Amino acid sequence: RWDYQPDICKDYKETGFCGFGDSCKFLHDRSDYKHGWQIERELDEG
Amino acid sequence: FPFERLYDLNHNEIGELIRMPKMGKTIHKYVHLFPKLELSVHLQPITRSTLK
Amino acid sequence: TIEKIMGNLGAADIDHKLEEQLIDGILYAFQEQTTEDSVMLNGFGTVVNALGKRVKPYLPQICGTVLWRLNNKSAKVRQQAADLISRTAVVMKTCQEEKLMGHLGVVLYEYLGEEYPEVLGSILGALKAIVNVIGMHKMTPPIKDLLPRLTPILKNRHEKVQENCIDLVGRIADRGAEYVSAREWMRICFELLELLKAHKKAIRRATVNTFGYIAKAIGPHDVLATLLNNLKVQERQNRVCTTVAIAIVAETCSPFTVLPALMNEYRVPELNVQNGVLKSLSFLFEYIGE
Amino acid sequence: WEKWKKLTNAQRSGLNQIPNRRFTLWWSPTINRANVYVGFQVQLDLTGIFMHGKIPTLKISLIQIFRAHLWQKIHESIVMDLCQVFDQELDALEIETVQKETIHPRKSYKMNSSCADILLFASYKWNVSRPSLLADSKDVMDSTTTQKYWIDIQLRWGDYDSHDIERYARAKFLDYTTDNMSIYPSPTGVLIAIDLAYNLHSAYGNWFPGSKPLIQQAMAKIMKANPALYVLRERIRKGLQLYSSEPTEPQNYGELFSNQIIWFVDDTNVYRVTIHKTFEGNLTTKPINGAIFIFNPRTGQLFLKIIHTSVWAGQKRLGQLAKWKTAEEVAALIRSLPVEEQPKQIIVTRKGMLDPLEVHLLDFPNIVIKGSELQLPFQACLKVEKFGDLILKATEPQMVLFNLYDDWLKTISSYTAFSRLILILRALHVNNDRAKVILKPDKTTITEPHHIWPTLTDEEWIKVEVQLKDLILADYGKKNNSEIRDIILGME
Ligand SMILES: [Zn+2]
Repeated sequence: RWDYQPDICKDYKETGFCGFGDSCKFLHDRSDYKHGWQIERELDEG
Repeated sequence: FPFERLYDLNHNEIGELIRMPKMGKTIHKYVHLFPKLELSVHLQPITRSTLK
Repeated sequence: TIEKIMGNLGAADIDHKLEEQLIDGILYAFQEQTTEDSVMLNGFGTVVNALGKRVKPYLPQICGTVLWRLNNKSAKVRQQAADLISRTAVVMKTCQEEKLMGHLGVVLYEYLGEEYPEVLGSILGALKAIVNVIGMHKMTPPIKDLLPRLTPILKNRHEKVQENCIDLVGRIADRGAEYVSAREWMRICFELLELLKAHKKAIRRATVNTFGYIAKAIGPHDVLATLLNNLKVQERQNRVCTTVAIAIVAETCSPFTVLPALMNEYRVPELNVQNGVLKSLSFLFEYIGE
Repeated sequence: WEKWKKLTNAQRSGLNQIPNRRFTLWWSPTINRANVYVGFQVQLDLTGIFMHGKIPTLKISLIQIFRAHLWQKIHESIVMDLCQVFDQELDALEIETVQKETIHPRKSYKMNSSCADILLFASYKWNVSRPSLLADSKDVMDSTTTQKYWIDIQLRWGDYDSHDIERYARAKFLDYTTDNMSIYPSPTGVLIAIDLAYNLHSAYGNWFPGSKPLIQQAMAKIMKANPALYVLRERIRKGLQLYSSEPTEPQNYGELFSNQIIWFVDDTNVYRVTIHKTFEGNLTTKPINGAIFIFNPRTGQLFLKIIHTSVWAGQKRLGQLAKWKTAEEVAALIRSLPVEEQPKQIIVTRKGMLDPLEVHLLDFPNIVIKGSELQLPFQACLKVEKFGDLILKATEPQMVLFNLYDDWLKTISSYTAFSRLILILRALHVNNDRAKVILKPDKTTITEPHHIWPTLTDEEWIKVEVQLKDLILADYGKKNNSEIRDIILGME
């Protein structure tokens, strides 16, 4: 399969700040980057 | 790619040497334009001191 | 000696093997370093400053050394290697270090997670001294991801890291300013509002300058609204700085944009704020002049 | 290992996930092995890592290591660097053109089928062997010919249960070449496997002239130099929070201590004569016994093949016939050797003596022989008391074996024991006397009878390392009015 949704604490990523801090069970990460399907779809539509 | 075996190939296999197949036919043009001759000759003796 | 010498003279006649043993004795001195001195730093800076373009073939060597140092256990050597990067930053590029200056860019984006203020400050310094040579729109981490990473550092409550962070953000807001979104600039405004209480005055002057740059990039009106609400605080250090900042915003983006809001705020019945308005007009007439 | 502001409720409580996260990243080739009971297999997002479960701690570590398409960027840098090597050596290898296949942006992390990376266009024709491992030598570039070569780079992330990359490269080659989906534009090529978790590499494929040394060198340089790999290794170290302590980032021996054997041979002193005068004014000399020195420093092993002057009878001139003996003797050595001590490359002092043993070693023709560009003071092994008198009073030519690494392999490396050895050997070479007094400093320092050197401690060992090296430098200065490393180690 393809394991589809990475775990990107969206409060952190967008606003640099997670209310949970150390215990946020997701990945503190502000990196914008083309996904595992964005590229597939854009290229095939191209 | 010897000066001897260069027309041994056609402008497909001529360009097969240095893999420049947009230039192979011009290369063959240069080869066939370089004056190059063959010849045939017959020798028959007149006497032991002369052979024409 | 050597530093004085080549700094006065230039390195024209230094031949091949000579320059080799020199670069190598240089690397040694700098590793071997056992004191906190600008001696070996300045030596290095000068020597490559004079090698000019002679230094191309040892950039693997020089960096590899510096990076292994950047990996060390004790803070001091880590900090040293950050310094040395900030020295040779310009020649790093000028010899066209695609792999290598790219290296230093991304690898420092890595170390931005340190928690020894003494290393974090130097890392910020080295990043600033890279961005100076290589402009924004070919930076190896695009500032579009750099600055979002920098904003949570402005809360680091330490003079050296705060100094260097506000320096870097001031550069970016001055010149980059468009690889970022209005909302980002607004959050960063709200974080600047409490650098105005650092114990060091260089920080506070840098903060005011960047309020100016942000007023240039985004329009003035939202930043001015966020400044008046600060005037409402007590403890005058913040008021003095913000009132300076208001003057600066008005100077860059012409004073008719801000004068009505200031004047109208002169009507809120509180003391600290009426005096903030008056002091801000003071600075404003000083700054604009004729 | 890694020697205000006011926080909300869930900051002042709830665990800290970061030390759990790094315990899992460190122990991770075990916590994430392949031989499991029940567990349904899954590919990590943008990479070629497999999970066999759902271990969110580990998945988060691994994902954050491989962010921003680092896996493909690694594939792209490795392919570029190989290209450039071929860009350069077109000439010697007869490469007319080099073709880098414009990339499928997903070739790196699709794992059951493969495009190819490098298309190689000869000038005229290559005659090509059967496939073997990049570590196997005897290759018969005879079987076929072609102008078309393909080259493959496959990256894995191995784990404790499975990280042999020889058999990985073999299986991937055999399969992917005899399958029906991988579009190989030639019937010939090579496959190069990288193991990113263990930084291993090898290759399997059909070879032609030059390819083995060319690739071997290009691979060993990429694995060390590449910048993508460097960003990888560096995210790994920082997610572990590991630091080094050594400064300075501690030539052949990084090739040499390996699990593959390499031997060091000294035959410079197998012939020696001892000189004393007559009542006649002439200083007459008597030949004495000698010894071939065979050394494995990844073991600390010496074979001491002592030569008797039983062979001085009717052999005309000493030196070349001595070359001849050494040759046939090492040949017999390999004959008598068992299959896990068989030598692989043997380096002798005498670059002039390679030829006779060169020829003699064809009964065992796998042997990379060389002359060492760094002489090591086994001639100073004539100096010690045990070995010397052994040789001197032996009557029948014979074999002995010593482990010069007395007890060292318990608390230092073969690396460190070899380095320390070089110190000691060169110390006898240069002084022997300051050598005695440096390596037996304390009055009651002792040696256990099966030792070449005393029973020290680490403290005085580090002190005496600095001392012996101080001596080597002092004596170089006295007799002459990277450099330190290589003078310590050998020739220059
Ligand atoms: Zn969070």
